[PDB]
Parts: sequence; structure tokens; C-alpha cells
Amino acid sequence: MKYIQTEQQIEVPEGVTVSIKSRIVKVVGPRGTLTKNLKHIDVTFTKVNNQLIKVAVHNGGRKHVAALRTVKSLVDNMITGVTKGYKYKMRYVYAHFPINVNIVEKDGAKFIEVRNFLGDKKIRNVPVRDGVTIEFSTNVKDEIVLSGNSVEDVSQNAADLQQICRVRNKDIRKFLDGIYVSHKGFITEDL
RNA sequence: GGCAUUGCCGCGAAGCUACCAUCCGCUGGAUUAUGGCUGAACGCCUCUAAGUCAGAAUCCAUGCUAGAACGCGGUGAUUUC
Ligand SMILES: [Mg+2]
Ligand SMILES: [Mg+2]
Ligand SMILES: [Mg+2]
Ligand SMILES: [Mg+2]
Ligand SMILES: [Mg+2]
Ligand SMILES: [Mg+2]
Repeated sequence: MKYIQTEQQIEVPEGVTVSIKSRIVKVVGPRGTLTKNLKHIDVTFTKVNNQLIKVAVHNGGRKHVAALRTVKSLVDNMITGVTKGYKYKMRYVYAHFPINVNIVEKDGAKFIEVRNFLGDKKIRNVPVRDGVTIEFSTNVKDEIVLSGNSVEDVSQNAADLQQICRVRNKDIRKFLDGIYVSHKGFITEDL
């Protein structure tokens, strides 16, 4: 159809400043600064009233206007990550063998060490992405929490931890052992 | 000592040689399938569309062989008569 114009809104809260050069977005908030390169999408940003950014596609097809809403969501996620932050809670699940998850250093790189997964003798090392903070939650049994400004990095670190613990050569409907994302929310409560 | 078309027999150094002997046979990236992240399309959902992660005896490199006899570089000496 090639819709003449399609646009989405990006509400900017008070403590957030959004600097958008050609398609390099820099969002700054209480928690830090996030940056994204969107030169692959061909959209047009415009600041309306310092609390609203409009992102528009002109003469755009179906896929183009779908990716317009994707761009809106990505900038929203940046703003949410610099205001509220992101936290993914993972639970260790095991029937017999206790999964031993720890934080270790190797050349100063902050790996998450997983030992004894399904009785294995192999040690699974998952690097911690920069900006992602790993805390083990006392008052909840076998809970690891990954927090950070960028949902991309926190969710990908959680997914890496989940995929390092995939069961091979077994019926995974029975052998349910693993480290699974149980909660995905924000750092600041009730925001 | 000769000859017996190496006369025959035992041992036999060297050389050649045998999974019949011994030694040696490298580690990075990108990927496929697949499993994922974020995420619209389609207020939800979604590994997919934009973007993105891991990943095969695969691929391309590292490494190994040849060195273009019309590919190239550095360097030495260049004829007293
Ligand atoms: Mg079986
Ligand atoms: Mg005679
Ligand atoms: Mg004789
Ligand atoms: Mg998801
Ligand atoms: Mg794609
Ligand atoms: Mg030659």
C-alpha cells in the first residue's frame, strides 16, 4: 500500500535526555547512559515538546512500518532502562544434583561459574556482559538476579546462562534441570 | 688359488627397507541445522520482519606442500689490459 505517513510517540520522562543525531540515539537518565545505532532502519525522529519524540516513516511499506514500531519499542526500552532499570530473576531447577552457581574471575572478566549441573564434571563459564550486575538472592532459594540499564544485555546474559545448561542426550521433559528466567521486570519497584 | 653362468652353506658391515621397526600428524574465525535475545507486524504472541546470541566431522583462515619458469622485494659483487 505504501502508507503516506506512519508515526509513533516516545514519551520522555523528566530526568531523561534523548540526544538523537542521524540515527544514533543517546538516552541519559538517573541510572546511566544507553546508546543505540539505528542507521539500518531509515526512520525520522523529531522532538515535539521536550517530553515527546515522534518517529516517522514516510511512504513506507508493511515491513517498514512494522520496524517503525520496533524502533519505538527499542527507544522506549532504552528510556525504561535508564529510569527504572531491568532485572531478570532466574531459578535453578534440579531434581537430584544441586547446581552450584558462583561468580569467579578469569583475567578479570567476571564469569558466572556453573558446576555440578546434572552431576556433570564439566565447569560451565558464562561471561558477564558489561553493565550487567549479578546478585544471588538470599531469602529465595536458588535465585540469581541479573540487573542493568540495557534490557538487551541483561536478557542476553540470562539467555546465555539458560542455554549453557541445556540437557543433552536425555528426555528434557523428564530431565528438567536448568537455569530458567522466572521473572523479567524493573529494578525500581512499582514504577 | 681357477672354474661350477653369484657353485653351495653359516655369519655378515653398509645401504635400502617393514604397523615386521620407531617418531610425528596445529588452533582461530565464520557458519548450517538447531536452540535462543530483543521485538514489531497483529495493543497479546512471536528466534525474524529491522537488529542480535550460541552453534556441525561444514567453510575460510592458522599451519603444511609448490612458488607465477612473462608476479614482486631486499641485498652483495659487477671485468683497468
Ligand atoms: Mg536414551
Ligand atoms: Mg678353465
Ligand atoms: Mg669361486
Ligand atoms: Mg522474548
Ligand atoms: Mg534479520
Ligand atoms: Mg619464480
